[PDB]
Amino acid sequence: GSLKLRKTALSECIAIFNNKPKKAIPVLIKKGFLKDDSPISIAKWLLETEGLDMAAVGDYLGEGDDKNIAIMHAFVDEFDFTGMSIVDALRSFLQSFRLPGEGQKIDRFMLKFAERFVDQNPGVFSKADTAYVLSYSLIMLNTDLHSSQIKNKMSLQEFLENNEGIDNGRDLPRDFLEGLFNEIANNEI
Repeated sequence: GSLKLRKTALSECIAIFNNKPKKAIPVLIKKGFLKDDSPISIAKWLLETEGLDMAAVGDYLGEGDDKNIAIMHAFVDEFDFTGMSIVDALRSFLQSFRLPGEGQKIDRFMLKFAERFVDQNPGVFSKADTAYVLSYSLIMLNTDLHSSQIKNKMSLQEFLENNEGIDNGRDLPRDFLEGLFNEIANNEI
């Protein structure tokens, strides 16, 4: 300093979180920014607070510990997917944190997402498993249309093929899948 910028108390706590998420929880409560360490309290703070590192958040929610799993479930429970297409729901969800690397962690996120989506949109799909597998196909499509340096763009035909049989052992309607394809094509997640 001695006259350099001072950080707010909240900004100091956010810095602690971004360095080590679990260390911030007992500090946020101590300082009154967090009511308690219940899954719902923590999940709400993650979603309400600006300036959190999305990779730090994703890694925290993705930890293979039952308490972190509970927080992640609460995090998904805060989303309102009612009336959204599965693409709009996925966009809202995946733009709020960075998915971790290991497949088993990803699967936890995507299964809970699928369950929440079907709970709030009864009659779109008969089974959460349909929304679950479709979500991976949509993530792959998103990558191949907008991000990939090592694959050509995925065609609509290929996207249809990739989802054969997923509706309780039957194909989804072509028009339904074409709609989702275009949603992804026109606005990257």
